[PDB]
Amino acid sequence: MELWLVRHGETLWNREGRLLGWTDMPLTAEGEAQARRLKGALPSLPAFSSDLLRARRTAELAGFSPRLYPELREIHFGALEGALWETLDPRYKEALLRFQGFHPPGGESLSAFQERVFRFLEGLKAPAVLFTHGGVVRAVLRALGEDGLVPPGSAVAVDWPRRVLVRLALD
Repeated sequence: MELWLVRHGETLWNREGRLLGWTDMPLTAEGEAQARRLKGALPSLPAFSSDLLRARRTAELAGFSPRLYPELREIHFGALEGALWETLDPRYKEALLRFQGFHPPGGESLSAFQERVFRFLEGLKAPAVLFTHGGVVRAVLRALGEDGLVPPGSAVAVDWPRRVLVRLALD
């Protein structure tokens, strides 16, 4: 199934390097710029989006009117929301780097996050554009055997659940 996953435009915590999950941070001016550049670069297909502001706003500026789904939200970092990556305990850094065995207090475990994301994708019966988050794109890319790191405001097209089709980044 052809699915286009879009990582929302940048927020302040991107350059600040803070874990951004359910904290509802808005897009920065540049984030909105990145969003607008996406208009015309993404296929005209049904759209779905995380209900978090940064995702919804990216979808809007990109020219879409998505149906909202909390299932497309970034992982919930719990007590680690807002924590600087730099000062993150090595045990957490390792879990996030290896993408396994991560369960922050008051947050969501990586395994539960993957289950949530993959169940949502499984329900898509036709090609669509998904406005979501870095961790969601990473979960999908990693499950397809590839590095899941993509720039804010960029997109990836995949043939789910088989392979990555293309990675799109604009300047």
